[PDB]
Amino acid sequence: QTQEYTINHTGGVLGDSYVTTASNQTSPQRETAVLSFECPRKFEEINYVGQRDATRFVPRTTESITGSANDDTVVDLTANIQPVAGEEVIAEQDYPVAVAYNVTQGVEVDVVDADYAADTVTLGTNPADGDEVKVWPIMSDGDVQFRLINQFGQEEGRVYPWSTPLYRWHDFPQLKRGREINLHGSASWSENETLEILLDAPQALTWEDSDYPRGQYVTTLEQDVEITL
Amino acid sequence: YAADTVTLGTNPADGDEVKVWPIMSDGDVQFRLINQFGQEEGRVYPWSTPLYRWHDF
Amino acid sequence: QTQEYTINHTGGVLGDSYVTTASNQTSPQRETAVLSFECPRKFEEINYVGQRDATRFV
Amino acid sequence: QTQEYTINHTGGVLGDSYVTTASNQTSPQRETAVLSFECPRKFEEINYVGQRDATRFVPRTTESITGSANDDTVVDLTANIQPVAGEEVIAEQDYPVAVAYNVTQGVEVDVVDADYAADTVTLGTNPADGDEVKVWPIMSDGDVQFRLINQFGQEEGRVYPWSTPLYRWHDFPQLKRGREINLHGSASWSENETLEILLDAPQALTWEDSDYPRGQYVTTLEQDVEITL
Amino acid sequence: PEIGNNGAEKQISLHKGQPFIDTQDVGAADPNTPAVTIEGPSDYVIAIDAGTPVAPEFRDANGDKLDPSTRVTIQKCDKQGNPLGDGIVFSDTLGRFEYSKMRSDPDYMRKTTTSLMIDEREIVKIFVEVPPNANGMDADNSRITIGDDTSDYGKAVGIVEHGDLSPAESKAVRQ
Amino acid sequence: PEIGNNGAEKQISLHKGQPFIDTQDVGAADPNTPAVTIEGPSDYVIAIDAGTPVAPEFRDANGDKLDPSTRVTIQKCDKQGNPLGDGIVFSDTLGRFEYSKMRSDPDYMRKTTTSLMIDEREIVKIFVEVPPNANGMDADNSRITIGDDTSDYGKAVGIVEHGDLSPAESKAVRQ
Amino acid sequence: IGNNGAEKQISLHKGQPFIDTQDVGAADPNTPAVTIEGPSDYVIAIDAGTPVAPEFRDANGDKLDPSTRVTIQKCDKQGNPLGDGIVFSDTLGRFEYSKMRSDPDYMRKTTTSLMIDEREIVKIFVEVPPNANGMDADNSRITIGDDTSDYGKAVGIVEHG
Repeated sequence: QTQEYTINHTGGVLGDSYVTTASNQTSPQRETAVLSFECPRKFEEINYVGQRDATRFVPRTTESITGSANDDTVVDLTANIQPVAGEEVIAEQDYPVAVAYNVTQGVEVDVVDADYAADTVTLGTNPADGDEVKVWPIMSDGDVQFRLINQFGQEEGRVYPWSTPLYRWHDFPQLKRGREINLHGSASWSENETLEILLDAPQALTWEDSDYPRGQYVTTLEQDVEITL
Repeated sequence: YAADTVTLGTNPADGDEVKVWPIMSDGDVQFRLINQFGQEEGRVYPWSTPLYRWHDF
Repeated sequence: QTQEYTINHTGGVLGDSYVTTASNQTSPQRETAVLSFECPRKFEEINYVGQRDATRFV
Repeated sequence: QTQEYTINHTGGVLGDSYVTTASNQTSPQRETAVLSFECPRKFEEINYVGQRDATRFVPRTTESITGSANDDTVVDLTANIQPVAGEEVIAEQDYPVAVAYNVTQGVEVDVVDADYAADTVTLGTNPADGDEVKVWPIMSDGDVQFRLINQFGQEEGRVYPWSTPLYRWHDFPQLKRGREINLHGSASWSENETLEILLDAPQALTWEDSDYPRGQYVTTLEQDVEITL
Repeated sequence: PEIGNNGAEKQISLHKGQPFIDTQDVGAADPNTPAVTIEGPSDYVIAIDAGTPVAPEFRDANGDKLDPSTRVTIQKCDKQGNPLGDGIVFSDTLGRFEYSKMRSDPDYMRKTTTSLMIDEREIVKIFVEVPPNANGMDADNSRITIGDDTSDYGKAVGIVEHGDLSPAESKAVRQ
Repeated sequence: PEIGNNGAEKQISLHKGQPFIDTQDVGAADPNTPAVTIEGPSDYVIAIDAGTPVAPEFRDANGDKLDPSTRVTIQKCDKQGNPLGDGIVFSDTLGRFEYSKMRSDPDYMRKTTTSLMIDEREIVKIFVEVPPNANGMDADNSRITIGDDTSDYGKAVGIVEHGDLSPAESKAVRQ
Repeated sequence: IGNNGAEKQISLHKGQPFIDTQDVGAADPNTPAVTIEGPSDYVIAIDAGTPVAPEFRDANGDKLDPSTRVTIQKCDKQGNPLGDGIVFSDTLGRFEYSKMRSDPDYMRKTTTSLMIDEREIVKIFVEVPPNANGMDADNSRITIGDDTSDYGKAVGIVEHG
């Protein structure tokens, strides 16, 4: 009867219809709904348990600059920054804190290091004047949470009262049992009822850019759940 | 009162600035409680009542 | 002990501080919070009952 | 075994090492530590009792002016002012509310009177233009208190919760039994443990100036204690 | 180290620089406002005896004393800034203190009239009546003090933590 | 929808971005102040067990770690910023954490020494002792964390609403 | 507050009253680099599995010759050493000062138990080979016991009274 699956921000067991993504909002700090999963017709019910079900959620943002004659090799940012689980070094991390891509030169761009104290990052390359650039740094200073919807956009409850910060979420090394993250709360729902994963943070996150090298979908969520067939 | 229309009794002049504060419609109102933190615990009544009806009675 | 008062979008028994107003939003249809009342320091508690307490909102 | 001694802001039974003085801070109003006494090696323990042990603490401040051609004969101040236990008259006080000294003319300077309402004081002499001056008026608008330290800069408790104002401290005529001051609290400590006497007030007090006529050390503390040999 | 377990009924005094007190400036012919507001902190109980000293030392903005025909009135209140006639104490004139020796001298030391108590959430106000065509009060230089710690003369304000004693609630209801 | 009636003793953790916590910068040779202040919210009760993890991760303004001879001391206080000797926990040095793996690793995970409790209105302070001729603390980059949610290792901070349980007052008096 | 037990747990270091240090040159075994004394009416206890951690340095801010030797040693009153009761006769090398206190693996413990009556002494002798740089007390540090940690131990203290 019961199984233990993973569910992702796209498709998976659902089929890309009863998922929906969305960005947050910047100027009004508000508890937006960045993702939501609706239980399809075919399942009987879905469960969700804390301290039983593992999780992963790698968000990012997007920013841009303008090429100049001066040898920049460094860019400021609008988002608080830190390393992935802490380290000054690049390529030792579980994943890159930041990625950069040049529109003109359709190539990746490495990263040397950064201050990780102020909103700063180094670039290893020397961008030319007029060249367009994009960057997908780490995100910080946010809160994440869950809530349930009974088919109508009509809340009935909340999985767990207190929000967990995405900041801390990046801080812990993920994907290690014993050190794996496990939120609290014990939810369950049935056909056409929705779980919404909600965000409260200033910086504008992303889901799709169509010019990001390390995979198509920039960010990701991967959550464990229990299903009754 | 069928389409989004209203009459004025006066004859405004050209260039004159005007303001109007008509009735509102097509909305929902509801309640919720907050425990000092911006942190909801519950909801007074699940189903919203429409302000439309609110004006009607 | 108990009384039956009215409370308004300004001042009243509260004092214009622990009220706050706000407008809605237009382009994203969202359940905004147009008004809110915070129980002040001095009271003990507030109650609210349906089919007991009247109302007006223009 | 037990005795009843006095202890002072310098030397005394201790030996000038296990005392330490310090000034306060002005811009951040903070509970500084102006004095502290560490129980030496040789004693067994020290006690301290309220309504048993008398006390005295005469603080002051320092300010300066600039000579001018105009016949000043009066100076404003940055500190609230009142007479010593109240009186309009000078030389009747238990001690002078204020002292002044001219750098050029290395002489004392008398005082006539003052308003004692605003930050004001009169000078009896007629300072010349360009002459440098110093003044050590009374201090006001402060709080004093006690706390104990267990050899480490690590507090364990507080003698008495509520601070007493130095303002009132000046107001009462000192050194009169029945009218003598006697704080509350019953403290006791042992070898190398410290009692800190703390100050919370804006104006910058002093301990040493090297050009003050009425003694070397400007301010003073004189507290009664009980000692076990 | 050793400290004595001092009794819960601690002997204290009130002044400007505290959290549960506040003040604000006053003009002229202006009774209704508290120049100074006091409030009971949480889970504490304050007690002011009848022979408690009192000491307002108000000032003018220019640093002067005001018209001694001015009046001061301490007054207990129910919650919500709601005054009450009974329980009022210290209806005095602003003159006839001699601020120089006021607290200093037990003679000049003006005491209250009757007892008083402050339950955990209650208010005590200090209204002031200045005659017109006079100068206003300045909060920077004004001050209140009540109670006499640190002197064999005078009394002191009692305080106790409400959570310690069991009949603290009984005394609170007793008022 | 269905949600489980989770127990009142909720498992939580503390960090900078909360309402009942605060911080402020620190200079050098500067013990007396709390670099970080914590306070009990209203009608809640916090509980910190003896095997609770601890994790200060202070920084310098330029984005560096400070002199490891620096000392950190968590300390309970009575009301009014009044510290107390008993009940102190976590008198540690600022060095010897390895912030990279500190929370991450149960080895590096430095726990407290003894139990602790916070009644509804109480204070816990975090004093810091920096040697002179050193750089100061910068609140923008500093941080505290205590408790270990979200891991089979470590413990978590207990919380409970005071109004739910009847012996909540009994445990509060028990301290 | 919960009444803490008299057997309190502490850790030792330089900035304390009942400890002292003094500079050392070269080939100077008799001179104690560091001295410890029992305070009045207290009793200190150091178990056998107690961590140890010296961090001696050179005046220029460098580590010394790891062939250097360190010896903790109990002493009778009057600065008088004893053969029995000695612990931690170790070398100055083989610590990895970077990971010394943090890693329990690189953490070094003592050999046997120890006790300090109210007026007693513990010294830390150092043997440096000649033609080497001397010790500088400004930069040196000592720590024994690991308070606030799961591994290691803590130095027990109790009031005699």
